[PDB]
Amino acid sequence: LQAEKDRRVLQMLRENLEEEATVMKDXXXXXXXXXXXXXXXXXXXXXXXXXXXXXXXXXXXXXXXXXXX
Amino acid sequence: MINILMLIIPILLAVAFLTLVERKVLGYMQLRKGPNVVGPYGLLQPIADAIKLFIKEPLRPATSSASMFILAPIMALGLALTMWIPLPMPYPLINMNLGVLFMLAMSSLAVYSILWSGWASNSKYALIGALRAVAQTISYEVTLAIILLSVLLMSGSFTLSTLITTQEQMWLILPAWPLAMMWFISTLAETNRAPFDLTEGESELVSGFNVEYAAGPFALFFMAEYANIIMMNIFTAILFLGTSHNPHMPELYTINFTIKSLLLTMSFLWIRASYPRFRYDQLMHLLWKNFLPLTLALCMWHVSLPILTSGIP
Amino acid sequence: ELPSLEDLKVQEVKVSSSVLKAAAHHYGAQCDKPNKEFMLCRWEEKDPRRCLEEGKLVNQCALEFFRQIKRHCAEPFTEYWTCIDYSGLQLFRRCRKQQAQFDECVLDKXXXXXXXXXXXXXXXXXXXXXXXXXXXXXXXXXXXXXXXXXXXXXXXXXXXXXXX
Amino acid sequence: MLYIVFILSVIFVMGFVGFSSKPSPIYGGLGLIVSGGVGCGIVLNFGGSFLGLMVFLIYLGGMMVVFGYTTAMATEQYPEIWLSNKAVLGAFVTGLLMEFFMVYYVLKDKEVEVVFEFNGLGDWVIYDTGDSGFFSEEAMGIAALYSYGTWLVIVTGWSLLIGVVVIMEIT
Amino acid sequence: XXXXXXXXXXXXXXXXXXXXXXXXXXPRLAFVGFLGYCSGLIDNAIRRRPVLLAGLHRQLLYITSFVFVGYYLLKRQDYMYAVRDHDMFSYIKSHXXXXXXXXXXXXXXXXXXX
Amino acid sequence: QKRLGVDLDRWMTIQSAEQPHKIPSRCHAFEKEWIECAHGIGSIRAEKECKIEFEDFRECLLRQKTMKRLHAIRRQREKLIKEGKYTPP
Amino acid sequence: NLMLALLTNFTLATLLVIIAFWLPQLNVYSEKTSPYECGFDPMGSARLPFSMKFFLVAITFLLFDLEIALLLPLPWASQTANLNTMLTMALFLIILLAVSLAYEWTQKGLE
Amino acid sequence: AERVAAFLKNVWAKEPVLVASFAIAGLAVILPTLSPYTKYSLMINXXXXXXXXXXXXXXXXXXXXXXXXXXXXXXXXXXX
Amino acid sequence: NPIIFIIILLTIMLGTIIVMISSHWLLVWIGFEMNMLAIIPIMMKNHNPRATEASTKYFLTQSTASMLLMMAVIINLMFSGQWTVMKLFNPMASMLMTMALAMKLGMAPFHFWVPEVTQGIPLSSGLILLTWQKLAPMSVLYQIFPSINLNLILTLSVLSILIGGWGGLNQTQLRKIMAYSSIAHMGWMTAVLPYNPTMTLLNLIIYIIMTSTMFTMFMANSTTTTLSLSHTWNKTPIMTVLILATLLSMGGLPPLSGFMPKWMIIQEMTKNNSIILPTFMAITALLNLYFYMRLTYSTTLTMFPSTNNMKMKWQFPLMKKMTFLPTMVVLSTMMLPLTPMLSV
Amino acid sequence: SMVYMNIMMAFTVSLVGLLMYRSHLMSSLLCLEGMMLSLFVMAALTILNSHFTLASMMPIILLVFAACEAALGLSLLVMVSNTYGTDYVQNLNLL
Repeated sequence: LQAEKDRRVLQMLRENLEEEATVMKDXXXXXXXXXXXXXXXXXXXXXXXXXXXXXXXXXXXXXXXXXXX
Repeated sequence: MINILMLIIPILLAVAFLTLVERKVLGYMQLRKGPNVVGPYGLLQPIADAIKLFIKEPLRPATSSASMFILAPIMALGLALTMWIPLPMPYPLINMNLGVLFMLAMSSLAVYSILWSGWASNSKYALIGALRAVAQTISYEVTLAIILLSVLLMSGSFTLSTLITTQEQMWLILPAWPLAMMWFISTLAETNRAPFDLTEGESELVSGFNVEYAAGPFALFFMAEYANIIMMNIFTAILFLGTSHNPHMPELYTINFTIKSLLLTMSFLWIRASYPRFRYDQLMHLLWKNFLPLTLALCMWHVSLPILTSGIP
Repeated sequence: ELPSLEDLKVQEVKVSSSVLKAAAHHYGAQCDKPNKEFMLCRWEEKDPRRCLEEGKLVNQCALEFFRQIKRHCAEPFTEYWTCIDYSGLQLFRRCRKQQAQFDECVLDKXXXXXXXXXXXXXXXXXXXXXXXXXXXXXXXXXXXXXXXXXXXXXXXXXXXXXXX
Repeated sequence: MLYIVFILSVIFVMGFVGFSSKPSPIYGGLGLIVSGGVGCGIVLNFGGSFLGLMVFLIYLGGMMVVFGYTTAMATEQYPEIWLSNKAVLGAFVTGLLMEFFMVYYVLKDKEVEVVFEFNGLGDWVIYDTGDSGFFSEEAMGIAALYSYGTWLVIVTGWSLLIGVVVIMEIT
Repeated sequence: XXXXXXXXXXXXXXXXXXXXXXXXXXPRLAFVGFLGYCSGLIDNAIRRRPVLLAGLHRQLLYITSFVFVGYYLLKRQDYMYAVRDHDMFSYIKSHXXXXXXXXXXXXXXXXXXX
Repeated sequence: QKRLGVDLDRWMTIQSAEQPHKIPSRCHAFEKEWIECAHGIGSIRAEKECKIEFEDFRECLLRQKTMKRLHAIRRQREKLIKEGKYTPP
Repeated sequence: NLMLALLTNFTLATLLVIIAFWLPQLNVYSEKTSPYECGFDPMGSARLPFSMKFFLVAITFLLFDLEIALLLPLPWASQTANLNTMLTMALFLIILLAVSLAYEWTQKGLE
Repeated sequence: AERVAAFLKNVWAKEPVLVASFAIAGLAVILPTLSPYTKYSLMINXXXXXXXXXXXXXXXXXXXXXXXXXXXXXXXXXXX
Repeated sequence: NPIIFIIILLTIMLGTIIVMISSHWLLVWIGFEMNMLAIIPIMMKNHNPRATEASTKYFLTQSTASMLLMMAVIINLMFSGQWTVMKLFNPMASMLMTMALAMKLGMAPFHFWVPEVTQGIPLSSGLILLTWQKLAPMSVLYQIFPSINLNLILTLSVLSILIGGWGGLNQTQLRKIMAYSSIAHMGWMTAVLPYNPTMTLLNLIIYIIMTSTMFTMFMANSTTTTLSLSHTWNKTPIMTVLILATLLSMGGLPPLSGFMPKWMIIQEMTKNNSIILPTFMAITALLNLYFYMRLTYSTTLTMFPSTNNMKMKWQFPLMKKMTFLPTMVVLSTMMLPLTPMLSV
Repeated sequence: SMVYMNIMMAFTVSLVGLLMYRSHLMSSLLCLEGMMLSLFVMAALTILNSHFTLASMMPIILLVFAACEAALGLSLLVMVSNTYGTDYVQNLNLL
């Protein structure tokens, strides 16, 4: 169960570096406080947010019922 | 993927080599010599029919229909040969999340082959063989699911992989004594070469899904209809037979599994020769009126048994 | 949102291969005190950011568990590991004959215990860490409660309707 | 290639046009097999093999009863193809413009919609579910239950008793 | 009030607030008793029977049933009007700022001619 | 309900209840807040005090607040072609 | 893959039709007929209702098939929930189905 | 006998399958209530854990120990 | 017919209980479908060419309506999540919700099935079912009175009395007159739902009692105005006085119980400050009075309907509540002003 | 969100299908099972994404009632042909 949270933290730090690189000049994106207005529980929900790029890795992680190897 | 291609081409040959057994065993049952002239024991005749019926035979129906009709032999093979995929075997091709659900759903979808052949000819002569094929299948789909449920509650879940492991000491024929006798009758729900059977053979009425079809579509129907007979024979050898598992040696399982199925493969052709047709009305009275209260009483019995004595996967 | 540090917790984390972990259920008996305290932290406080410090001790003890087996009685451990991967996912079936060679070598050392039946969920607390019981996610009570008064009505003189 | 469910949802609506644009209960009957069977794949890809294959068990079996009244009762006069009639084909050609023209806006940026919600892309967001549960996994993994909803068992048992008695009075 | 807040949902009688005292031989009860007697007059018109008033003595069932149901109906009436007044008076005291008093004033008003 | 049930109960209707076995809901963290906010009568009838917690609940099931955010990231990556590209994975 | 397994069987099946479609060709005369099987000109042209006979027994299947689908929890649900509470409810659906078939005995129909 | 033995043999003579439909289904209701073995099956059903164990904070508690093999709570020992 | 007819009638009673005692949105959907399976067998009974037309018309113009209700139930999963019968939350959900209920209660654009269905029933006892079925979806609307857009419920109140007040004028069939009298009274029902939910339940109590009496007065066979005309001059003379009393109450008149709806509906509407809407409600209510006025001329006038056949034998009907209910339908004005509180 | 918009668009076509009548009455009973099919897919996706487990029983109940109306309407279709000849929306007597 720790291995799940170890991967989810590493995926979050990769997303933080990508957001700072893409948005610099004209667009307004703070990334702080996040989408949720509660900011006390902070759900992971790493399925829609997890892996922004690379199609080969994303397709294998999303599908479990499909193919099923 | 190589496994799927190694499960169609040798399987179509098994439906081809069935034609030997369909008149060799059936022949000796009627005291007559079957295949003899063509090959050493007529072994070259089953492969000769593939050269006979496809390359030279040309028919397309007269008044016909549009896209449908020729859609039906595609529906015949493309739904009955797919049934080989969820089979547990020694090792299954893509082991299903729930096994027997895919086996029961695609079998009912395979009935459509004889259904769309009713609208193959717009003329009313062909659809009488189709309307008869409705009732000879529609009623027997009730018990086919119920008798499954009594066996499935006795052993494991819907997954076909667990059904091999559950039979380690004794077969499932002995606990399910009246239910095993039901699966010699309920297996013949689909239009199969049998005495119970459906509207497919000649005898009294015109041949269903054959009078409208050619040779080429009609030849493709037999490669699907006789394929279902092997399919039910294997499926009975999983649910009721087992003997041994052995995950280390697949060789010991593959020989032992085939002998159990082949004894059942002869048994349906044994049924076919022996007994006359049950009639359209009276087949609806064998089940529903007489057998459905019996199966539900055993279904009631098989609900109590895991509660009476511990039997939960 | 405030994410965790880029350095991350636990240096050289996790075992190299799976099924190896599933083959040994002795990890439940030995080294349970760091495992259960992380478990107690995570259910009380749902945030992974708060109880990552206790999770560092879990991975550190995990490396200490496997190194003990690799030093003493390694050959029966490897033969049991090759047996479980040869089959599908039987876990304990068919490999019970090779399981006789295992455990018996481990019994020579004091670092051996059988599961027997079940864990039955054990409760123990010996760390606490700032107690931590009331946190949740709630911020507002929303006007506490609606105003309610009980005094019992007498009769009320005359009905409110037009005809009384 | 990334999309799995989205391509199947196109085939789902494709069969549904042959209902508003009436093609007779044989060509319109095909819709419950073609779009119905692909419609199971929409359920299957999200999860739960039970409820996904439950659509196959009834909507093919119950369609055979419908087929028992396609060659019966009323419709046996002319086949009536959806490619022949001018009143029928006109509804199909406008029916495809309700589906195929919508997919044209999906490619590049968010798609324009009649509803207030924007569609966007959503390839990895199509699943929108974490692993979480492992042993006895999925909400659909233990879906059907007699416990908790004990009142629901009685009324379902009642409704399947009423019909058998009622249809006998009608016929 | 339409929705219950103090009282528990689904109840035939009040029970929680029983202290109110029901009416004894009320003028309203006599009219419901007259309606019970009126039903015992018109039933002999539908089923053709001699005399409306001096007919069958099954009329006593019609008088009793209207009084019995009516007594519980009148009990619900006096209860619900009391709760309505109880909630209204409690609302003014809890807020205080919502209500304002103004008394004793001399102000000019336009008078009509002819 | 116009008439409510007494003694015997046939509930298991609302979200975040006693689970089927033990498996919890995906939106259980936001489900707990909505029950805690609207347990009093003067909250949903007012529909102003629980406005903050309802908007957070809308984010859970629909994911519309996260959908428009992730749409902007994927568009900018597609717009920047052959000028400023990064690929750590 | 389930998709790659199902399509490869389906594409091989439809390809065999094409082999039997294009290879045999020489002449197509006004020779093919509507009814066939027995011969002669069709007295019943196109389509006519026929119907009836099995109208009640077919309808009951559509009603019964839903109940068997509701019986499918039995081997898969009875794992976590209490058995004593389930026993009264699990049998209950099977008992009432026998009651409906008992009402089916008093005049079954024309079939 | 008027209907116990006199009417029972009439069901055997005409439509004999009706006897089995009442007898086997009838025993399926009577047996799970009277037999002293049905309570054991529910015990193992509750004992088998589907979800992971939960740790509770200990502050003056009886029948609660560590995860190691010790007498705590109850722990199933019903038949091996 | 002998035993199972009582069971079929009981399942409508039990079906409404599922709707009445509910917390889940799929549970009421079951309750609506419990009615579908149980009314249609009593719709047929004798099996007529007229009954076959009406039964299929009642099925198709109600089962498809409930299917629109299930969409609104599914939007309650799409938006707001929770399966609770309290609020719809979404304005998009409420639009498909209200129009589904309008097929049973609103009537203003969905009245079309009613006159054909009511005439299609062969039995006088079967006529009670349609007036009693309307109790079920009213209990749903009593629960979800907030969130719903008042602009498209009050149109189902104003327009319904217009078509109800016009649709009965050109009809001689006695069942058809009562079919549009239903639409006329259902127009008032949809008007109280935005303006104070109490008294709306009492509106039904006044309506159901008044209509259940009406059809039980037609236990002596009558299907047309001219057939009900021969009632005092050939059959029982004192029976027509009670028919006169019920018809004079069906239209809003003060010395009868049928003014108690008109009492509180306008009273509660004016408290919310609305003048132009309840004025139009009163003028259109006169159009409702005209049907009963022409039908009181079958009890007051001579009209010459004597005929050759004359009845001498005493009539023995069922008459379930033909004695207790008309007394509450005639002289409930003095024991009435305090009754709004007693209902809810 | 994205997948929901396609199956909602399939619902609207089947909505028109129940309101459109041409010659035969058989089209309505296909669309009755058609509209229930579209509602079933909508229910399956909503419950599974934001997991319920308890409320995943509800569409199974819905699927039972999906054909409860459909079986009764199809049996009513039988008796119309017995009174007339062929079931027609074009052929009706009542006003």
